[PDB]
Amino acid sequence: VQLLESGGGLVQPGGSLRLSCAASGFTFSNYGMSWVRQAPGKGLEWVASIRSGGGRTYYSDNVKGRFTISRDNAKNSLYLQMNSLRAEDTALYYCVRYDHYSGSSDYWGQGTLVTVSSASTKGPSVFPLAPSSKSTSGGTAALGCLVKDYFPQPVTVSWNSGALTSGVHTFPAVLQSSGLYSLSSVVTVPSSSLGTQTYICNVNHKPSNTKVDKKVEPK
Amino acid sequence: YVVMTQSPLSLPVTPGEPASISCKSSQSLLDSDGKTYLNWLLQKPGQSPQRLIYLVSKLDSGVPDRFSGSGSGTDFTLKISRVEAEDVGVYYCWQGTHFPRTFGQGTKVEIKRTVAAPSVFIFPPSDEQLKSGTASVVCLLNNFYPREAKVQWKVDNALQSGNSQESVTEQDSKDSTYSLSSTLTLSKADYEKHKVYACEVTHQGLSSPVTKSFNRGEC
Amino acid sequence: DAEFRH
Repeated sequence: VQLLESGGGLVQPGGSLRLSCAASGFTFSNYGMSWVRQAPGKGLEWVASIRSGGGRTYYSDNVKGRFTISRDNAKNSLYLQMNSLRAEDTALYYCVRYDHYSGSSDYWGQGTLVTVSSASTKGPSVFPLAPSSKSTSGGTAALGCLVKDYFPQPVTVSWNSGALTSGVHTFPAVLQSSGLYSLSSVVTVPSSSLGTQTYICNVNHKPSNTKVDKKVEPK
Repeated sequence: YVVMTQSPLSLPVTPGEPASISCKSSQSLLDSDGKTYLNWLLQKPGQSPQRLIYLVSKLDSGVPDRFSGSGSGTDFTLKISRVEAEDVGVYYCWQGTHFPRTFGQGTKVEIKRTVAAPSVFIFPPSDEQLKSGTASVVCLLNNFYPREAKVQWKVDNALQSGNSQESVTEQDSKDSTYSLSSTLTLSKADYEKHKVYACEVTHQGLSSPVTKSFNRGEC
Repeated sequence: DAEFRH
């Protein structure tokens, strides 16, 4: 069972956005579905639901008349048309399946982030974080990259295109007084494998159509 | 309308030992059909929610039986018989008896593992960022416990304040540690007016604060 | 979830 949401991004207050969720691994038309949202660092709030039968729908008090949930069974897809967006609608929106056999929502997607703001889109600068000269006692150095000055969230980072996961820490973004985010991603590496191993950091900032691959190097 | 109240909101627990989370509803969750629609999910760090329990006490697929749920009417409990590292995250109860769906506030489980000192790294500004009007100095603290850590920047032996930001990872699902990045951001024409850049780290795992610093052409 | 039964 897989639920994959898309369509999130930055929208002006009063603007509109359409979210999609592509389902697979089950007979989509047999299931009720809902959207549930999570404001950054906060809890879970139900948004809207649609039955398997008759296009019957239900909305939370906060979105009545502004959001419309729908489904296209032919395309195994759930939608949320969001109109007259407000700042308080900023959140990660999840597609969620209702399991009639257990009487409970079961599977959640990965979520798509909606940011409602008057601030402008900006893509990040990506910088290598360069191993220190010399310097290290135990034969392990640290490397990373600084992803600086972007808006809105989110940014993703991976290493050697997914090959390199062990030792990787990607920090939560911090919001600067400028209103722009900055984050770092780092990785611990044996001072040994310098000069032989290749470290490429792969940074996506989809809201700005930014997609950078960056190899890192000492001095 | 049906308010779900969880207690405690934060739950530190030593691995191997039991934990218990309370979930109380403002009215009975016994449905007219005889069933009680009380559910539990877990949101692990960096992941989407996953269901643990439905119908009060019924375990979902693949969930280990160290988890159990009990209760009736308005008073419910999730128990973990022996907590493990992988159990870290935020636990939510939600009810499916009354429209609209309502969730509890979430309980964050922290694992109380052994003290672990941070490996500390300082990182000089890249050349690239260092030809674009600004300089970012990065202090990394890797894989430490507990979360409490003091990081202080000193510029030619002068305590800074107001001009840095730090970010901390959530507790690791495998080794139960934290990592922390501190970023000191300076002008080209300020980072060029000093030579001594120091980040001082205080943490319980160290006998005495550790300092890592560099001078500036040599970096 | 109640909406799917009610």
